[PDB]
Amino acid sequence: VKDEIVISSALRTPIGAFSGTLKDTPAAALGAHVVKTLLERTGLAPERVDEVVMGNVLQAGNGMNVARQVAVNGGLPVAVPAHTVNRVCGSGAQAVVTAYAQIRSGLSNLVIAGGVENMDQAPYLMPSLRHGARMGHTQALDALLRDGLNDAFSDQHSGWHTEDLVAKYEVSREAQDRFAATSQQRFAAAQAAGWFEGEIVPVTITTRKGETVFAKDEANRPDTTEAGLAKLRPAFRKDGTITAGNAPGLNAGAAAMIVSSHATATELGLQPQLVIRGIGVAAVEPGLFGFGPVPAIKLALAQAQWQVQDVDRFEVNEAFAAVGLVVRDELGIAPERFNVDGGAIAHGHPIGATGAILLTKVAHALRRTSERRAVVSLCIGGGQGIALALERVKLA
Amino acid sequence: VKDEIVISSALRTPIGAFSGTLKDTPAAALGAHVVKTLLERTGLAPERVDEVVMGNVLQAGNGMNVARQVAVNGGLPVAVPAHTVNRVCGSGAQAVVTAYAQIRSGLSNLVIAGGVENMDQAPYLMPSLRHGARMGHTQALDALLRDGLNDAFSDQHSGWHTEDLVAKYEVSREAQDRFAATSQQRFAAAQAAGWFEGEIVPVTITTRKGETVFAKDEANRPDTTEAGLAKLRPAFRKDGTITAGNAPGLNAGAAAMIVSSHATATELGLQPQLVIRGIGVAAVEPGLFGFGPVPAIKLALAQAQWQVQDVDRFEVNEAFAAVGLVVRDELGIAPERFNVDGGAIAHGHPIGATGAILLTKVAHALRRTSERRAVVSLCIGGGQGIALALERVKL
Amino acid sequence: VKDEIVISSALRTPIGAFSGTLKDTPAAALGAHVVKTLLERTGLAPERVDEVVMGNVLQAGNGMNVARQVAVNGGLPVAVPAHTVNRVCGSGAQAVVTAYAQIRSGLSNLVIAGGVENMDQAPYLMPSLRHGARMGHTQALDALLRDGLNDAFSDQHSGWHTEDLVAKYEVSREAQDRFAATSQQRFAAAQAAGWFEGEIVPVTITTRKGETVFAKDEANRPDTTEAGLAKLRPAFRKDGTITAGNAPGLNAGAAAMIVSSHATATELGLQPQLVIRGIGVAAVEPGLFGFGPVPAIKLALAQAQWQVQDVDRFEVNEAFAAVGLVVRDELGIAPERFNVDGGAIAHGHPIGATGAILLTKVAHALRRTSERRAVVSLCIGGGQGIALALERVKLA
Amino acid sequence: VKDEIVISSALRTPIGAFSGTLKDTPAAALGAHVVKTLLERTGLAPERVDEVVMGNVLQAGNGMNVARQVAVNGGLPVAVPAHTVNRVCGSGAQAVVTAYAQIRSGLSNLVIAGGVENMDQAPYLMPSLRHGARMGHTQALDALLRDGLNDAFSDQHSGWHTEDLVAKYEVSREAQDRFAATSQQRFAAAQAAGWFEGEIVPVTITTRKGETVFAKDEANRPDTTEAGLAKLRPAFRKDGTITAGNAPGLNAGAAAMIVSSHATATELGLQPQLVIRGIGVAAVEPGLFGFGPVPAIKLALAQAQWQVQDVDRFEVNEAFAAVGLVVRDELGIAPERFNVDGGAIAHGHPIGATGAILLTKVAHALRRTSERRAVVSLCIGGGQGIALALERVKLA
Ligand SMILES: */C=C\C#CC#C/C=C/C[C@@H](O)[C@H](O)CCCCC(=O)O
Ligand SMILES: */C=C\C#CC#C/C=C/C[C@@H](O)[C@H](O)CCCCC(=O)O
Ligand SMILES: */C=C\C#CC#C/C=C/C[C@@H](O)[C@H](O)CCCCC(=O)O
Ligand SMILES: */C=C\C#CC#C/C=C/C[C@@H](O)[C@H](O)CCCCC(=O)O
Repeated sequence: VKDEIVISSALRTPIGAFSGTLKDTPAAALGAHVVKTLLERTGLAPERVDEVVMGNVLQAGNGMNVARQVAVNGGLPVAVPAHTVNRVCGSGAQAVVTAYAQIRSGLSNLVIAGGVENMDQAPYLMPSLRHGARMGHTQALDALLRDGLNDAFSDQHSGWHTEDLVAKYEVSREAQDRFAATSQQRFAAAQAAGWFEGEIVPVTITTRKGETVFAKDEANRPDTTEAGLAKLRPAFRKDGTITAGNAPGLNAGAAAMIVSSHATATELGLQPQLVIRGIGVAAVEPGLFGFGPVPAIKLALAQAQWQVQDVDRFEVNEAFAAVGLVVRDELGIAPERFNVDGGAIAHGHPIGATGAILLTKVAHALRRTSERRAVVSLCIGGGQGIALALERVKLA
Repeated sequence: VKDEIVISSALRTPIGAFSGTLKDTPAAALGAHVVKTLLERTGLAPERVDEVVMGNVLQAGNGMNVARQVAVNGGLPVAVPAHTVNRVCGSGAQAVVTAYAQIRSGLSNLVIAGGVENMDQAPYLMPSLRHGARMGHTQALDALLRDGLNDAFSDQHSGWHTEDLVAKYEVSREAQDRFAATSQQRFAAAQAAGWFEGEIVPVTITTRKGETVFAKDEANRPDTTEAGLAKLRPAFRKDGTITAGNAPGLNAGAAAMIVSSHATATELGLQPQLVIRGIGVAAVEPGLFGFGPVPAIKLALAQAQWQVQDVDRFEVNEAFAAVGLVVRDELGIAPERFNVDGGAIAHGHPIGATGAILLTKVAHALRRTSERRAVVSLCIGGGQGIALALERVKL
Repeated sequence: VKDEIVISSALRTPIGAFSGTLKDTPAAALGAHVVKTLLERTGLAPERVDEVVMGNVLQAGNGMNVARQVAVNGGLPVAVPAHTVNRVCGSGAQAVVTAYAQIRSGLSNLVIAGGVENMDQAPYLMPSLRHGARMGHTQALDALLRDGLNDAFSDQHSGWHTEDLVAKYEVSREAQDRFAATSQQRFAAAQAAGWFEGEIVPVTITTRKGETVFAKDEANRPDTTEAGLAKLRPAFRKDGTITAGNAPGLNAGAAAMIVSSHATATELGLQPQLVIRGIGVAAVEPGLFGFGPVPAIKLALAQAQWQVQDVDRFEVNEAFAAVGLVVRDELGIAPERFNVDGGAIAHGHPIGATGAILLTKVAHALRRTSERRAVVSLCIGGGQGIALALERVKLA
Repeated sequence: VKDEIVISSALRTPIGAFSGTLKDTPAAALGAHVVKTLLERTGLAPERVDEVVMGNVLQAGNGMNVARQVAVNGGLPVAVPAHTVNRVCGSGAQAVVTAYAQIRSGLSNLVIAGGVENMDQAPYLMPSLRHGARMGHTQALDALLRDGLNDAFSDQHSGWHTEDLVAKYEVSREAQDRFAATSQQRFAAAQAAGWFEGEIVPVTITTRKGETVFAKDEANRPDTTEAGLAKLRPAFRKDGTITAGNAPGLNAGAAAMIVSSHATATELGLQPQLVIRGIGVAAVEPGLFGFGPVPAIKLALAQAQWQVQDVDRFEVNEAFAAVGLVVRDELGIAPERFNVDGGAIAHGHPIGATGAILLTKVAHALRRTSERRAVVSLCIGGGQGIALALERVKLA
């Protein structure tokens, strides 16, 4: 058990809205700020960090190796190596899985793992500029669609594919809007109660006329109602059910945490928040966007030797309200135990950071509630799912 | 021995030149072709593949998750998960290290790992197109520079930084050109002897006029001489030493291999080529581009409990001739044991595939020569190094 | 006197600000709207229009032959030919000079002449996209700079060259700012008195949420003060004097008028506004941006057999406050007779339309004041000037 | 005879192929070279040049006022004014008409008129780059299509519209290919006989390894046969008749000449080549691309008091073989008098220069053959036509 792998000091920036407060702040700078703050608050000797692993999906234009920028600009010694992982919308949780594997295999003793993303900062791409278009009009591609949200096999948006999940599982528009309004209401009430203050580190943004201290999530809509959501038009198919109100936005943020054995965390005076009891990574047909969390959660629960009913809360990414409903109802999870404090429809989905954001949220929620067992899971894009089974570590 | 981690069936495409035969073939398609060929030749049951891990540096414009495209278009079942790693010029070796860690930690039993890159296919980037340039001229950035070759902290080319390595270690232009000419001569003789045929899988490219069967490396320059290299102008600093002739090109290629325990490989009827005996990952100041292999090799050798003199061959990426000379000389390696069959100055440096290409090269060279111990190492970009200590597995 | 060449029915749109009300309305559409309104108000038989000539500088992206689009989309019969002229910032006056030449040479009897511009609608240019950039970063050029405001020989902005005019004529910063503040004051007072209502035709702009009727100039800055202008930084040279406050903006608009002999105008029931008594086109060194009006005015006055002191008002384009001061003081024009109702620093400089706008302003101002003699003149860019000497025609 | 308007010293570059020898040489540099050579060969006193007028269609990216660049870099004194005209594919002939109107109206006494174009050098346009694309892919437009070859009302290529002319006049594919093969054969034989050497001025192109002297037209295909043309696929409509072999290419070149009264040319020691006896400019429905030369020719002939049978040769631009056939057969012109030495299918169509190239060709051909009367005409784009009726002037 001393060899159990634990997460300590999980922290996140607030999440920016599209064209919002973080629109001019690169993803790697958001990560560097979290890492700098984590080092400050823990007092961890920076030389005890063996590697930095960061998730980031839209690497275009972010410069050589985002994770190395996070590490060096986060103030770690230049001797700390770093690399960037991409499992699309699961990347921030993949970074933690990568850290687990490096610790259990003996390659590292302590890793800073997390993820970063800023969708406004994703550039446009000009595939014909290197060797020429020659004659005739040519296209400039939005990288957030080409590398992040469109399926690589069909070139259709993930939301377009999710309409086929909607049809297969008969998920009504009204159920999606009810779930979305509930996510907004749960999130706003938790935010108002101060429940996210412990996990959020403020970022100071410098502008022309001055400075903004960005300290609280800004992308949520607390006035959302089922009635207002029913006014909206479908976003991905003319006859569809998915709208801008029952899907997350295009967001920016970062989160990071310390991954180590429990023995190492105790030795260094850290306070572990969660032990990783199981990991699942699964894949399905790419067109079946949204279902991957079901087999991945089953794998993670098998490794943990837990059943669904043993779990106090599930935190499953709300890539679309439809995905949350399908996963919840396929696994038979109680609605009061699913995305308890709201999810990405409210707070935003900064794709390569969201898995780390969900781990951070669970670390702090279990501390507050004294719940013992949680599962974090995300659909990937391209037909994959990732899940972690997590248990609270008591305060020593 | 059961749980030693081994590499089996390492294979690679030939390496394309800049603006060359592979210029219209995406990196993910190159990887898919190697993986399809690997599955066909080994007869490995596709359901035994637990994950595909691919290195790729210039992910811009390649579509969602290059590794998943490699896996699915390589013909693996959609149930095989996949993810893409980026440790810059070490990414293809990082994929193998990631596979090692997944197997030793129990997350996987068998992984297909490798790397892919196509520098011609890297797009240009327009940072001001989303929200507008408003007024005044604006820049379109070459992604291969912004995301691959320029340092992220200084925005200078890696070759500009390597001039400071050259100055610190007093690496003469004459020695850089001697090393580059030797790499071309060694590679040309090995290619003519057929020494790369076993590791290469041909790729058929469909063009306007018909089909080209691309079957052998095309980027080397057998016309290279030291006298010719001495005439070239410096590429990165006015009074510099690094030129287009003592640096590799901007290349395309892919390589992949099976990583598993030795017991799993024997059970499934594979023929292991190499056992991973040590892994080193190190970092230094970003400005000291090129030195990273020295500490990384020392880490890998310490894990293997080998000394430099025990190693039959070192395969260290020739990111510039100057880097090869510094690493060789600082570790005291004999020149006949350093990049024995030539290196990237001759064959090319498709950045995210090169580490997997070098592992492939060593797997086949140790089989041919019966040498026992090798080290593969690459500098990263950004001040890092990766190294693996590798031992031949008998037939 | 029957064969004298006259201007009738001069009209203009209001002038839009940069990123303002006309930002989505192409220059050719602005011209079409003026031409359609001119035809409706005059009742001119459309078959009597022999040609349409329009000035336009930033032709990039406007589609084949802007003048033909203005004519056809303005409702003229397809049998009316049309062509587009470019003498940079003098293009809208050049269109009238071209019309004069076609009528006096017998090629035409009646021409609709004017100019159009919309600086927001100027695209960016990618010179390397056709045949490729190959390797290394490449530039996307702002067409308004490449084709409109930068000198073609030096690639420096016209405002950079004007700093040498400032140094040659010892034009103080304080005098430039006084001239700019006075232009704003004169314009704001004339606008409030209703003096621009007769020349302006409103344009209705359709948007997502509805419609805007754009009916009055929007680019002026009536709360400009000399003290506020003194705080601004130089725009073109570190140690310069020209700023954003003593130069016009980047504007959009159109203007058009009928040009014919006097006999033809009377025959067709038009009411001539001005007779063209002299035309001057001159050129000087490109680096001497701003001086061209001086020799051009002298040529136009020589043709008209007038002296400077015979002229009731000069309307000289305020490309920069410094140009207005140099031209006024070199010719010895009384300040109360120079840009009497304000100029482009206040109302805007939609480059290819401005010459037609100034002719329109003078036609209406002389009608209102009963002044007899005026001169319109503009510097061009590239070291040229254009001028017309104009006399009021009494009502029939 | 005194005040008749004459053309002297007409000269042209050779015409470059698309992606050919002139691909790196701006249009304005081609014109400056012709003007410099014209001044050197005639010995004309540069102070006697009153204006430079140049046609140019694809002005995007060519810098401020192409005609002023031609004049200044051609070595004329900076005191010579200049402006650029755009009547699409008739621009180079429009520059001569503009010069005629300025001389007859008394604005000028001697003008250098011509046209320039380089289609390789036309840039791509990015309409969304100024104010952003926000989200989603966006288009980069080829300026040669947007501003030169596509109709401004339909956005279809001029060749697509010409398929309707083909259908209206029942112009068979076999006839189009016969006309195109004959144009190639006539051009190749005339070129081999040396008949274009007198009008061409060589251009020296500086390249990597050294210098190329470009001295002869390169875009023609002397091996063209009717049987080879029959194999080609239609270029503009799937069921079409127009192919890359019965249409011109995308070419580069320049041409210029001196325009003055006959008395002025004699006074200055020039040798007039042609007198302008009639000018016609006509317009028709835009969709009837290609028919415009018919009414324009009729107007020019009426001005000259000539009929078709009085004309020794017609030089009508081969915008497509179909256009040449329709114009020839509607006017009843003898086939051996229509495009006698070949036309643009063979030599190329550098759009803004072609009208000036055709005038140059006729000036030299009439001198060689002692023919007396010729007509030059071009379709415009957008449903217009321009024509000039021209008579040889004897040597003094
Ligand atoms: C791994 C994968 C995934 C995914 C996803 C998703 C979310 C899509 C929402 C996005 O399309 C949203 O509707 C955009 C609204 C932007 C509106 C604006 O321009 O402000
Ligand atoms: C991880 C890092 C790295 C690195 C490196 C490198 C190689 C650079 C060589 C490249 O600059 C080469 O000189 C380009 C020549 C291209 C010439 C052409 O346009 O054909
Ligand atoms: C023929 C020639 C000319 C000319 C001229 C001019 C005016 C230049 C003013 C322009 O540079 C102005 O300062 C631009 C301000 C725009 C600020 C914004 O982004 O809103
Ligand atoms: C004013 C008007 C007009 C016109 C016109 C025209 C000519 C079009 C020929 C062009 O479309 C040709 O097909 C282009 C071939 C280029 C092929 C290549 O890429 O090399």
